[PDB]
Amino acid sequence: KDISDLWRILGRPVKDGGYISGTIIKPKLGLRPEPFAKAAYQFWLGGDFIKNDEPQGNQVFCPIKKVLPLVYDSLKRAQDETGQAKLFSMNITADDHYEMCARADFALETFGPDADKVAFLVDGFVGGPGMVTTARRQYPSQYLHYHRAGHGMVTSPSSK
Amino acid sequence: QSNRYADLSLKEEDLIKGGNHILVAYTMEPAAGVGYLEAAAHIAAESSTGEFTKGVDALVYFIDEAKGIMKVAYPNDLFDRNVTDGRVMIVSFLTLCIGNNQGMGDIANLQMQDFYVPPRMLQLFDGPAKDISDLWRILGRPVKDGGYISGTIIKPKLGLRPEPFAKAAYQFWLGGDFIKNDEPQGNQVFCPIKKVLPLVYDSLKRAQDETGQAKLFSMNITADDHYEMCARADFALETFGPDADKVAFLVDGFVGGPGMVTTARRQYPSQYLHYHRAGHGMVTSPSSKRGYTAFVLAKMSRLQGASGIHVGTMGYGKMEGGKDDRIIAYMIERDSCTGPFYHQEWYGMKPTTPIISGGMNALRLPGFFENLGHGNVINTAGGGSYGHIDSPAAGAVSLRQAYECWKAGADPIEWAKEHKEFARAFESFPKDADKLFPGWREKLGVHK
Amino acid sequence: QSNRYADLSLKEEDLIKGGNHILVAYTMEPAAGVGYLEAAAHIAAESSTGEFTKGVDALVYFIDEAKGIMKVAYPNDLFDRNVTDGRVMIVSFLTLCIGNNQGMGDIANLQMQDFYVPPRMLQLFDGPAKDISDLWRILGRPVKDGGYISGTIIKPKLGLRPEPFAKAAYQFWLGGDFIKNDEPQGNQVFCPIKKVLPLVYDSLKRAQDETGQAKLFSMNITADDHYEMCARADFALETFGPDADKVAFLVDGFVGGPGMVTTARRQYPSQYLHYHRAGHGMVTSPSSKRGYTAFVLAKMSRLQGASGIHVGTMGYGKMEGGKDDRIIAYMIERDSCTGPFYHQEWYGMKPTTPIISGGMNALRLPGFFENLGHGNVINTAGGGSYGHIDSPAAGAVSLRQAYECWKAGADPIEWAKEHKEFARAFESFPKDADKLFPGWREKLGVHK
Ligand SMILES: [Mg+2]
Ligand SMILES: [Mg+2]
Ligand SMILES: [Mg+2]
Ligand SMILES: [Mg+2]
Ligand SMILES: [Mg+2]
Ligand SMILES: [Mg+2]
Repeated sequence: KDISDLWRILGRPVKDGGYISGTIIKPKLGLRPEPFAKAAYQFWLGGDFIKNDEPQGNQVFCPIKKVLPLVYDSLKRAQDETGQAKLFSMNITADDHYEMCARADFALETFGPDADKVAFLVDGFVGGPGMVTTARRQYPSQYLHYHRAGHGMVTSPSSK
Repeated sequence: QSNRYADLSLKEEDLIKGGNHILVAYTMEPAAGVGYLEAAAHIAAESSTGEFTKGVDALVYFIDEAKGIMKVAYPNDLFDRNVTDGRVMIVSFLTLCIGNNQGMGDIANLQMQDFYVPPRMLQLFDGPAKDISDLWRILGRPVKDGGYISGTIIKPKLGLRPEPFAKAAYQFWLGGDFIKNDEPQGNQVFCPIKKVLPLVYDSLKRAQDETGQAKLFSMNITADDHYEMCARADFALETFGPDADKVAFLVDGFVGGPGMVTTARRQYPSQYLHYHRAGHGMVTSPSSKRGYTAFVLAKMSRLQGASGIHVGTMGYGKMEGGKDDRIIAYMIERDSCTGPFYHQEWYGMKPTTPIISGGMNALRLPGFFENLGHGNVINTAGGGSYGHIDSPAAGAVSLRQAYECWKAGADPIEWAKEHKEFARAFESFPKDADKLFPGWREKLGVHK
Repeated sequence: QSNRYADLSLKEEDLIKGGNHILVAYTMEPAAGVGYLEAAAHIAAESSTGEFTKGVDALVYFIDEAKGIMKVAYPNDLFDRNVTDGRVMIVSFLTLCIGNNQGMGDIANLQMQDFYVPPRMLQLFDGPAKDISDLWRILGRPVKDGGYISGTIIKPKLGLRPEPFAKAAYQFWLGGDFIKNDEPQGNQVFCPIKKVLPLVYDSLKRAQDETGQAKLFSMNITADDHYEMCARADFALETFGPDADKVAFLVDGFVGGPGMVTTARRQYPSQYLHYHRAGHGMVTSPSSKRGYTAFVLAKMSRLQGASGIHVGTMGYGKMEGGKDDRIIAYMIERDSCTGPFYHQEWYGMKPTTPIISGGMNALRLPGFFENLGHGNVINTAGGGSYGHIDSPAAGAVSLRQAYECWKAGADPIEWAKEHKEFARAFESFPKDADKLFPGWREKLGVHK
């Protein structure tokens, strides 16, 4: 998958479809499910693309089973009111391959008729090639979002 | 029913611009004593809903009683969606648009000629994951307009034992690119998969090492049981090991159904998916007034995710086909094309390869290419290869030389004077040679 | 080709006794200028092998040019076998016997009318794992000749939201046994499976508790993706919990293909498998000379492992069907039966249920039962139920009373005098009442 697939969803030219506006919800960690979903709705009234912060997943103060259905409600509501398609990039990073697949499966099931609009975020540098390939090979039809958190430990200009 | 399920004043332009309907154009003849509109309206009802329900009613928006045409608008929400991933399914399209309406007592006949898929529905189909450019890449040819891929089926098509089958494969690959199983050959007791497939791989390696060119094999994994299909696929890829990317999966998609096509497409997306349409003639024949056409079948296959599909020889060989079938190729390979009734934008969906088979040879190809406008095809020529007087390999070469001839805009008779295999094809198919190139014997210095 | 692929001196009796061939009988018409035998022989070649190879050649053993009949013997070894478990596959039967031969240029038309399966091939087909006796058992009726199972489809067939759909189910189940999804209804956005199915189960429980009788539900699990089918099936069984054995799985087997049927059959053998033949008319229509007949389709479904399959109303309703279609029911339900061309022994293979749908009501049933010879059927009567003047439940009761009437050999007019629902069916379908039972108004004391 590539950006043209996102352009297509957004109703923009699949060639040179241009700028895709997005954000991370603030604060990046700590918001409860309802506050998080409300913020997502508010942004989507104007923007295209929302992604989890890199560490945001299934913390006890914001469980995936609670927040994700609320986020989808926000996506549906924003789509209905704006008449424009919206995109969500969910973090499925996890040590266990089957944990990744559990989050991915639940996400697609939750978003139902809009499941093609769910991108999968993977912390690929810190997570390693195993996690990237898990998303790529088990869910090739979902846009794969590589987050490079940690990379600076070797990619920094000061690094040799 | 006419009042509810028909609105002949709707503008097709608006229905298309709206993007809220799949449109379908049929040929239709009502039973004796049945009015044309009441028949069309009844079909629309039986093909949809039989106060909220009115919003998803299928609507007849056009009829031409004189020409026997009817067009129906199907609201997108009618079509089934996966609970797993929300994607639409072709079986739902078939069920609604060409299911029960094929058995209605007040309808003499009904056949789908064309359909329009709006942007959102298109976004929710799988589409192909591989295409001919992936094969060109392997073969070391341009990923854009890489051109003709020579191929064949081993002869006899069924009955060869493992060692004989593998030897024939080796011999062809010395000259050609592409070999495929015949549509019914799989794991018959006289040629078990576990025996023949490792031998076929040995032949592929030997041919690759000796020619210095990559080779391709399309294996039949068609089976009732999903897990049988996966068993064959897994074994094939393991067997071919470092060359496993060169294995295409052949599926008898018409008789096998959408279930089998999707099994290959979704479980092995990184393998070229070869749709074989064996059986299709039972509804696509020119004499048929039921089901759907070859064009409709091919367009559906692209949505299903076929990397390539058989489209016939377009009147330049045997079987039932004509020169106008080139539109079938255009619809599946182009990003923008106009069918018999609907213009279709594909919005970057990968192209499905037109696969040519059934009575072609080096002499017929120039005319075929001229009609089509290009040679970006896979041609599994059984007769064109084994029919060559010298060898199956020479036959494969003659086919490739025929493409190079046409591409260069050269004279076939003069091209033959500097290409032995091509020249020998004249003597291999003298009846075709006399028709297409009268006087060739004198010009090429061949016996009377 | 005639010399190799035809032996018209072979005795069919020997071919059957040998048990080494699947025999197939076709209607066939050759193209203009083509001899009948050369056409038949060519079909045999294209449908098989195209010194060892000769042993697996398909052979034309009979032709009748005047009647346009041909019969072919297919050696058993031609047919594909699972590497996983050695079983044969119906898709192989279709590929060989009705695949490429449907698109041959020298053949005007070709349709399968009947086929014979020898003992060993029969042993290697799945066959059904469940049948009507399993439903009779649940309903507390005799597992032998348990008789008529009343059913329906909810109306409208598509468009109802979850709560409305479930309420309609409850209302019908107060009088009837069996409800099924319409062939295209699944997980549309206006009636998601996760929403409606739990509500349907509540209705089933409520109806069971109030009537003290068990109820049955047939859910559509048709889908392109094998794992989507399994997702729907798993969710359905979990939802119905302690009543999960009462869930049948409906598969659109004709448009869906053998892959989908086998997914249900092999992954959920303990659930009654309901084969819906939507789309079949594109080849089975009386006007069709291609593909195969309804009889052939039904006989195949039994081998595939369908617990039941739609067979139509046999001329006692709408659509395309006739009284002679009762042979279709006989072939799938009996252990020993003679088709149009071949006698078949089933050697204890479970029977596939003839499922009746399309224009039946309480008044038409007595004639239908008389023609068939029994009422061991599932009847999903849409019109017969909702068409009842009182209620869908009353309609279901009237249908059951019609069977009890016929079974008792009673007079329908007199039977009505002691069965209110049945009597009210006369007023519900007055046009049928006038035809079938003239003078009923006077006898039943009904208004003019
Ligand atoms: Mg961040
Ligand atoms: Mg550096
Ligand atoms: Mg073939
Ligand atoms: Mg036609
Ligand atoms: Mg129906
Ligand atoms: Mg016929």
